[PDB]
Amino acid sequence: MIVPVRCFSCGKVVGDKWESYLNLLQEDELDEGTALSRLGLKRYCCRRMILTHVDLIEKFLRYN
Amino acid sequence: MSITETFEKPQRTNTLRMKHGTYDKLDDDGLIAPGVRVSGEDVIIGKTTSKRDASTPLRSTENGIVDQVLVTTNQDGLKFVKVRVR
Amino acid sequence: ATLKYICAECSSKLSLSRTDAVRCKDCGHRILLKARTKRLVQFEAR
Amino acid sequence: MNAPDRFELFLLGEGESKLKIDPDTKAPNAVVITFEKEDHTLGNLIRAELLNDRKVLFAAYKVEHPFFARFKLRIQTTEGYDPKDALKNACNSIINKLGALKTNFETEWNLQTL
Amino acid sequence: EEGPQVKIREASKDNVDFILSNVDLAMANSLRRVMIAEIPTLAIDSVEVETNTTVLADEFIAHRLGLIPLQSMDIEQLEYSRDCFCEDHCDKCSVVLTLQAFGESESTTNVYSKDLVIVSNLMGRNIGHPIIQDKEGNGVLICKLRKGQELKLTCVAKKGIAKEHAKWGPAAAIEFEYDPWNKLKHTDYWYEQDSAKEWPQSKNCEYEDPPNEGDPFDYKAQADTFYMNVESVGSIPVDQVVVRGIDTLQKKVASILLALTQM
Ligand SMILES: [Zn+2]
Ligand SMILES: [Zn+2]
Ligand SMILES: [Zn+2]
Repeated sequence: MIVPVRCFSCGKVVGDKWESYLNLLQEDELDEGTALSRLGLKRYCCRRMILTHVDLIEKFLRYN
Repeated sequence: MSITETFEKPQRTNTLRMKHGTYDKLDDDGLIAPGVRVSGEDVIIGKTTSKRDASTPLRSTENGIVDQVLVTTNQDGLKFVKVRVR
Repeated sequence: ATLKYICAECSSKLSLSRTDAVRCKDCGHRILLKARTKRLVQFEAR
Repeated sequence: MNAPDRFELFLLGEGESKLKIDPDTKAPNAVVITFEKEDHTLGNLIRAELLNDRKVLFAAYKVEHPFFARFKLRIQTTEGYDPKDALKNACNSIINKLGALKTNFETEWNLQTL
Repeated sequence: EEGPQVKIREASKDNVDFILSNVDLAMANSLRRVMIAEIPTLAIDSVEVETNTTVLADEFIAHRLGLIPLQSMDIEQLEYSRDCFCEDHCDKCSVVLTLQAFGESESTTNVYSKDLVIVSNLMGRNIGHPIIQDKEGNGVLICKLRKGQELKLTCVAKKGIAKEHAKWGPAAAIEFEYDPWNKLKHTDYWYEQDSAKEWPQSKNCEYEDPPNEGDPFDYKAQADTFYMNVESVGSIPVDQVVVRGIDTLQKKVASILLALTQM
């Protein structure tokens, strides 16, 4: 619904990386993988975390 | 013919058709209120016919947390209640 | 000073019951929401 | 539910001990110790040291079911050498070599930048 | 200083790569397991919700709170709540934190873990503080509000071990390898045409002499050297994942001596 706080598998915090990831795509124009590696998410477990999140709360917030 | 039902916390008034569970969680309208934990075979909706009991409990294998209680009328005018638990 | 009910739609603490109707005060909408206990609810964060 | 609290993996029930020591009937100078609220961490470690001891004839451990944190270690020793002594001798090595290592480490870590 | 030898190769606030040298596999794996499972740490473990008009549910939120890593350098000087003589919690067994948020702006208001206020007396033990590692110092995103929406909570943190729930774990991944060439034949390599063409060389091979094709297998060799790398989430600095790791074992073993004595 939100970025999960950690990688389910290794525990690395990853919930402090969502705004940055999305800034790193739209503002500085990197491809999704270069971006993830810049935030230091280098095992495929953590990468899967950000790369496959879906921010559904951004839809939930349109209701009144 | 006014042989009516009424949402209301019932108690033990000369017919007493009540349930193996607690009514201790309902409010004076006969309805838990969001936030409360529920459980066991807890009553969730209080109802009556003096006292022919028409009152709903939580499914036996379930437990959760009341999340919304919603009250309205039908086309035909009946008060409905809907309780969702989480 | 209190809460009891809420209006599903126009968002506004109603509070009423029996011979009262089941509608509203400043939208006329027939749907009402029960409103959160004040008994405080605790979670284990697990 | 039916789920035993997680605290049960590290913390003793009412009336349980850390060790129960029982004589083994199968062979001489043999014992079986059951360690509660422990698992492989300790069990593979004690065990492996007991084997660096040449008065150690046998040693082995197992967790019989994964749902309970308890292991069972079986030590056999040479005649005149109590098995419980072989387990002080072995717990004592361990604690020594780790001693050692937290020092070699604490050290290597000031020799350090970033 | 004879015994198990150390050899850091990299270090950073966040990781420490090293080589243990002169130890058994068992002790090396055991210290791995301890670092993952049994170093004490501090974590939200009770949450009371005064208000939440948020688009998330409470336990969803609560769960997320227990996962925000919270400073834990001084955690020996917090007693376990179950060991303390208080009724419930207090300042000897607990930090209490607060969270209030209201979507004041039109645009969407985020709630981060810096918005966490400690409300209890620390006795100047460095614990409790939300850890923050991003450039903007926001730490973790907990929630999001819309204009009109509110969230008010309290939390109690408590000392805990990852055995009990992983939120209390200080370590993240722990790299761990040995015998990069395969000289010990501890593993047998699957392949289609050639085992060496088809498997990638570990980084740890440079460090260690390739074997020579003649060399008839060495039956006596043992696994004596381990390429580790511990990574910390931040509630405890790193070097300290290791040292309290080594220290936690050493105490487990001693509780065994102590309990022989009591027989
Ligand atoms: Zn991961
Ligand atoms: Zn209205
Ligand atoms: Zn206390």
